Amino acid sequence: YSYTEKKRIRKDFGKRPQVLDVPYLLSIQLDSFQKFIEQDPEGQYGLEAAFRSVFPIQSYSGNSELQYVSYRLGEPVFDVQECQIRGVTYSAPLRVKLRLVIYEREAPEGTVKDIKEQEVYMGEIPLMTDNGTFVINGTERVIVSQLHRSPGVFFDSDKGKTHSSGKVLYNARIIPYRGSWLDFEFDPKDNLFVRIDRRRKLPATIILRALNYTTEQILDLFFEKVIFEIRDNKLQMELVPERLRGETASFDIEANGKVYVEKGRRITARHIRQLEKDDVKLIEVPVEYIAGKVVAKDYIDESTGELICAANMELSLDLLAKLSQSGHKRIETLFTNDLDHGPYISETLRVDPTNDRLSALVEIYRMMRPGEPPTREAAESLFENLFFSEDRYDLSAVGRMKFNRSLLREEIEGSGILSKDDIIDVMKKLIDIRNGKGEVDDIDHLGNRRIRSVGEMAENQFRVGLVRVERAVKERLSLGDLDTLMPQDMINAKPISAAVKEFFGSSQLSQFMDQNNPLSEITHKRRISALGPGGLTRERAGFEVRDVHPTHYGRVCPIETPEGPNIGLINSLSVYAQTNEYGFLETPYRKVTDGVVTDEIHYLSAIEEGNYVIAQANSNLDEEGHFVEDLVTCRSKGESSLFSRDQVDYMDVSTQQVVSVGASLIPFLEHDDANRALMGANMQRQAVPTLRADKPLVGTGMERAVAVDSGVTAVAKRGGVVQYVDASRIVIKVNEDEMYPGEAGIDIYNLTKYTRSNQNTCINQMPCVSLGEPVERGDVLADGPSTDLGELALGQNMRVAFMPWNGYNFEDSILVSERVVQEDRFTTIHIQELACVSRDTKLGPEEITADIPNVGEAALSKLDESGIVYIGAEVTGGDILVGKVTPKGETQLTPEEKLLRAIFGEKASDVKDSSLRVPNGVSGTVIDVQVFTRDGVEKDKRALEIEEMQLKQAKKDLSEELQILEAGLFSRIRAVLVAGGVEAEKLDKLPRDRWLELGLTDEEKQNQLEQLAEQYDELKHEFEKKLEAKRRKITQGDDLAPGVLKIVKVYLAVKRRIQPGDKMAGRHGNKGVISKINPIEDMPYDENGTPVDIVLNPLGVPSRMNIGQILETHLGMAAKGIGDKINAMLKQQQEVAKLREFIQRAYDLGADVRQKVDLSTFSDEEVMRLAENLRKGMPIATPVFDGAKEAEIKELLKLGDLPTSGQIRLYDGRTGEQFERPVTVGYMYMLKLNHLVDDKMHARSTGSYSLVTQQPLGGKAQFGGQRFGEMEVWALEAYGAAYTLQEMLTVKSDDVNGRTKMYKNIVDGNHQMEPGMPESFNVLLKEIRSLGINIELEDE
Amino acid sequence: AKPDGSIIETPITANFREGLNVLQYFISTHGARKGLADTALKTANSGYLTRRLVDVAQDLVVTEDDCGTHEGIMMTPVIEGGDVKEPLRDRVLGRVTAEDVLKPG
Amino acid sequence: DMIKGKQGRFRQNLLGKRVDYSGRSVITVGPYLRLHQCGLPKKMALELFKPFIYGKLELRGLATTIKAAKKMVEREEAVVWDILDEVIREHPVLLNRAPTLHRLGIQAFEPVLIEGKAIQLHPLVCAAYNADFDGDQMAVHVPLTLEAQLEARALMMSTNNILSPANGEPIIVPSQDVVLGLYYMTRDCVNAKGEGMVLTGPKEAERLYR
DNA sequence: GGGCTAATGACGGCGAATACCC
DNA sequence: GGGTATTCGCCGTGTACCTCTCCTAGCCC
RNA sequence: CGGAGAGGUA
Repeated sequence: YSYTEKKRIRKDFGKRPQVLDVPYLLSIQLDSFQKFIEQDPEGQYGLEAAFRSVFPIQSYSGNSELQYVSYRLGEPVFDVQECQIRGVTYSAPLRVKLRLVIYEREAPEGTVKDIKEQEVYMGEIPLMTDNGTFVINGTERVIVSQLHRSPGVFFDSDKGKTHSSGKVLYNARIIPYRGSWLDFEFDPKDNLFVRIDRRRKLPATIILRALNYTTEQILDLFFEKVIFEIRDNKLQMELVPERLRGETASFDIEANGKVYVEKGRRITARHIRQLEKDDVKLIEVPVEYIAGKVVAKDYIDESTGELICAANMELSLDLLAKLSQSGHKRIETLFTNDLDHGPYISETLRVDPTNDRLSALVEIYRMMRPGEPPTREAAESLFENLFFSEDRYDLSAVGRMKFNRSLLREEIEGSGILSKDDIIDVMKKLIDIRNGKGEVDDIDHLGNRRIRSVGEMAENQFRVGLVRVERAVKERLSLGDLDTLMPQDMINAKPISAAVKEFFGSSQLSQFMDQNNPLSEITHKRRISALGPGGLTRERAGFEVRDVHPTHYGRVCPIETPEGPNIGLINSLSVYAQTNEYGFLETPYRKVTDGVVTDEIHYLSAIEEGNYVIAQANSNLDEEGHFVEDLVTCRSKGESSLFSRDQVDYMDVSTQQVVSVGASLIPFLEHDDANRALMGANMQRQAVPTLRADKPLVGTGMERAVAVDSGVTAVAKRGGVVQYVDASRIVIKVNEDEMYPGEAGIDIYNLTKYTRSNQNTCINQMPCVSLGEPVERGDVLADGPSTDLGELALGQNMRVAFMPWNGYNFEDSILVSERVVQEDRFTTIHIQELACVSRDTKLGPEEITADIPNVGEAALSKLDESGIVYIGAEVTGGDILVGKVTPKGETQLTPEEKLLRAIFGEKASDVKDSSLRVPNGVSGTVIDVQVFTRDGVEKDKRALEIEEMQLKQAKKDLSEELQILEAGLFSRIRAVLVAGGVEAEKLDKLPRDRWLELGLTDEEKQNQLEQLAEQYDELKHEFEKKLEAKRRKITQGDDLAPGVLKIVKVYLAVKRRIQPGDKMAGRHGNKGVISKINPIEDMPYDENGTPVDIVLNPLGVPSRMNIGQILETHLGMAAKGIGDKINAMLKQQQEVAKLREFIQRAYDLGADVRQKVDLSTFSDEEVMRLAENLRKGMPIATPVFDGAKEAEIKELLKLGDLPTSGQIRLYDGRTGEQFERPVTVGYMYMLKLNHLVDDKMHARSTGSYSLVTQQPLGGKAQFGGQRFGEMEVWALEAYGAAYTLQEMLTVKSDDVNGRTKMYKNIVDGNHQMEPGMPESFNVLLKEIRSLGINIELEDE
Repeated sequence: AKPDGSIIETPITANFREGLNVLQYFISTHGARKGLADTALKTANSGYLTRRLVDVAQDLVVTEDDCGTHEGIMMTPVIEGGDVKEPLRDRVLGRVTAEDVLKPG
Repeated sequence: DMIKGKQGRFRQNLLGKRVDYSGRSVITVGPYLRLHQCGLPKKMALELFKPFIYGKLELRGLATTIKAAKKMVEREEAVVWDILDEVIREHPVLLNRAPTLHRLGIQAFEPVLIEGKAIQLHPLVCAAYNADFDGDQMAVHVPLTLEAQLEARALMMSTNNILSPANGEPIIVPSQDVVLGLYYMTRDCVNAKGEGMVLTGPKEAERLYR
């Protein structure tokens, strides 16, 4: 039980207890990076594996080797919060023990010298925060996990190759973790063609020729031998009964001396069975059948050894006679069949234009590299490097495992490089798949797709940096001295650090974290992007990969994916899914021993899942672990089916493990269409945090898990009693049993207050505790944004009526009461960040100051003498925030400028204005000013002030620590000084720090006084040096790009209120645009007279297939009724026990419901706290597929003394008359999306224009005109809209002369046009002429 | 439909007014995903196709009232399969006759 | 590479060929609008029709120079509101959906000034726009010369486009809400208040129901 | 400091250049 | 012989908006 | 207002 849970119990209608609790929902990121960065005792994923693969380094000559020993992660110079507020990366320095060893020169192996460069600095790697994000440029970025084809053997099907012959072909692709791909594809002629990477096709056996294989060896390896014995007449053949399953009877198949199968017949299973039961060894066959076969190897004479028969050529009567007369008895011919093993390799050899290693290598080198006259040694080196060097072709452990699994080997490991045996195995099983013995592998199967989390990508790009630095060191070791020189001298920080920074900052999977909700965070970190390097591309289409899979179940959310043109590629991980040890997605399943479904779990991988049969979380469990239904719904390969309760092998751990966190939050998900619920889950992530967070009346129960597991929640690191509560700080007096040895005193939690998260949205943490409240580790000390009492608070509960009020709510449009605006709810704080960079130019360094050339004093009135606006000033667009100035290169005045300055009295300055002005169209209050000044730049007043506030905060924290430590020390010294003679009086009469000036009789007490005095002095120096270190951290210069002196970031807070037009949507996919704010009286009212806050279109339900919102309404109306009924009980100040049975009955309502009972809480205080938190409705937890039934909602309505049918007859407050039937009224949870009409509106008439063209574009002070594309040009062309095109393309868009003339005409008081010559066509004309292609005008 | 477009053996035995089983909702998700991906893909393809069609026929404008051509096209009520699928009236409606039609007999 | 374009040569009409005197906003429903009318935000009308406001202010003597007109429009006083009423009273504007699949995807309306921050679209016309008030966002384009206004009113006004140009038959049609209201009206029962009595015309029919 | 200064997990279509049985 | 029948490149990729980064650097003078 | 990459929207 949790203390924060006691303050507000959320009623759950779940009927099966959660067997497996929801794990940490950001476990993927933390696990990946901890596997990356931790020490390794053996070669495994992480920096150790990369170093062991790249090191040791051997020079060209001199036997000078650079050997790795160990690495440690240097302690980061800054912590996460100060990294963010300083705008610098949060990175851990990497240092490595290296030894440069120079061996004997020259003699048998033996060292001469060894020099140790310990802890060499080669760069800092960004470090993952406890949340699971990375700070790169002062902002939190997330490395989105990637889904990619796992390295290994993939047998896919090539389709569409008909060529008037149809037939689907086959392809075997070899994927290494690093290196060149291998391709064995088929052709309509059943000839195997090999491609390295996507290079042009070659015959299959050519690599076998490159692999030192003769035609005899190639034929022996793949095809089966058939025996021809030189005996009798027309020769006999050793019959194989299992050799006629596909062959046709072209010869007299005899048994026991008599022909069983005649010529021209189709050999059936009956014939095969008869030949098996006859056990005939050899059969006489006609010599024509012998001639049709192909010999598997060369045959020469026995006397002179002259070749008479050779492999890869067919047999003939002349050849048979020649071998018979030369002397032979055993002829080894090839086996051919058009259904099973066929002459695919034989025809490949026949088509193969090379017959020896050198020519094959030459051709391979040529088709690798066009031109480049080839030598044998170069081709040999290239072929060995691309496939047999452990520095250019590695499969890695997962690649080797999948490679063996695809080829059906018992091994789980092996060499990272390709081998001859592996290639011949790929040949054999690809031939088998052509024969029909094998099966094509799925391409989107989650067992054939793998997760590259942050660790794998980081170590891959880091190994790339290691390869670059190893190239550099190999060059330098041979170029320079072979004698002593420290390894720190030739390892540059630029390559590795540059590669790592490029990965973490500018990759296509290193995304800015979508941070407007804890749900947004937790979905972004759990995202699975099939895009990225090594995976898909957005323009795939893709219909196969976009589609959900049967194994896509329970690993990634099927109803969570963007609606844009990347659906089915960007998934979100399921609630319980996690990455395997190799990178596959595994989902927990409860093991079913015989019938009992035990609580033990197994994380079944995608492949392992298919083998077993999985029962559903539905069909509840009675008694210990037996299903209620004898026939239970299960899934064996992805398809629903009925299976016996004694035939199951696994069952779903929970009913929420098939959806993402975003999808699991939707209540009554089993009552919405998958399309509409998918849309609603998509809009949940776009909800902007409301002004005051408030619990949803109808939730799922994942609200608490999402709030806690997200980093926006101030969670008590150590339990204790809250010593000090503040809007900015939480000081916890830690319990004595959680103390470290010695003393550590208090635990401090500084609160994030009003900070631009990532989306110009405010995130602040709300202290939900009070003084003296006992808290324990793991509870919510402060509620994060969009979180109330530790529960997710994405939107707000609102009163809703479902009826078409006067057509102001027409499609999904939404009617808002004026009371919504009265409550100042669905109101948001938006914090925009504006950065002004004072740079050092070649004309002079820019300065930040209040002195701005030729400006009014009104703008500077809010500017301090430091040049930065006050914190708290209300500012609008166009005013100055940061007073930047730039040294003017020269003072040149146009005579027109002189004329203007003479009239208007303008001044002349040698420095030009470049100050950061507020964007035209935004306003607000300055809430945070961040000053970034690197070392070597003098601090100014504002920087000193912000440093002073930071120093005061740190000093206050360390001073409270000092106070508790010195309080303990003074207590013990006073206790000692009381002993050896009572002296308790004078200590009370003197300051508590003056007890160190009081002597005592020489005893052990005096020695204790002396040692405690030196302890006091040591604590004083400890505080002094901690303060000094913090002062150094806050005072030291921060990292800036070259050339810029200072960076001043200003945060502006806008209080955006909801208004007609904002996109406001519900949980279920219910959408809408705010229609208009009609007065509260115009809104309808019920019998009690309560107006309705929100009116939704009832017409959106019978089509968009989301009636869960309707249920959300009814279950809302009950819940708020329970909130209202007790609220009246609060107003009468009734006795505590009455509230007690009321709440107990409210929570006890339901059948087979797990919520437990009171009194387990405190009799009075906790009951009162619960009632006070329950006066505004009672939270209801509704598991998505285990939620409340209709009967439960009706019961809760009845307990609320409200219409059990869920409809109360409203009175139309507009005119004041009831309707012919009651309407559906209740409380529904509405989300205010980040699609504000304020941010979406724009228009313009005249403003900015490009410097290459006169099209209107530029910034957001006045954004350019809207893009009237060719589609709308055709739309006008369909009408007789002919002039309108000419104005909207020539005079309103391009013709600058036309623009000026038409503006002058409209201003002059008429609407007339000049035809004009658009500048866009002039640009096209000029650049056509730029290529030596003439354009001219046929002058009229 | 399930992936590859075939119909699942067991249909959605329930509806929105009662609890959808986990497998039932997952199966409906395949149809929803296929529909949404299909809408996106057909949106792209239809944009490109109407682009092509505007390109080919941009120059087509009616410029003469009469041309005096006695050639034309035959209109019949389309009977494809074994039943009429569009009556003669609609296709003939709005057209201009090429020859003076007669009565059947 | 920038001779070649996708789709089409860039700066001629796509991409992108933007145009002045244009805007964009989310759309709300206005069920009080006549079929030839649209509800356009007051701020949007102000900063779209700015040259018209300048000309009218200088013609009426309310301003002496373009700078005075700029000051007057930025102050947003009540004086310029009457000027904007004058310039908007007959002047129509085109509403336009970003995915335009047919000519009815762009249509001219008479802009009716509304307080608020979003454009109001006629409920009957959304079917023509293939626009559903689910967060969809519309654009506005202002004809400037006389020829443009006349041509929009004659051809692209929604009253002139009541018939589909693809197959005949009308495209503007009561869709769901007015449909439900009408169907509710015209239903009949077997027994209710005021049954089996005789009335003269709809007058006392309205009297008796209401 | 600086003035030169240097891949496929796309897919479908299609024209050009050879490729291959009868 | 000739007509497929491949193999070798070229090419096409809805619409429009919002937000966000992130921007020739190596180097021998 | 020179150009890429990402997300979301319709």
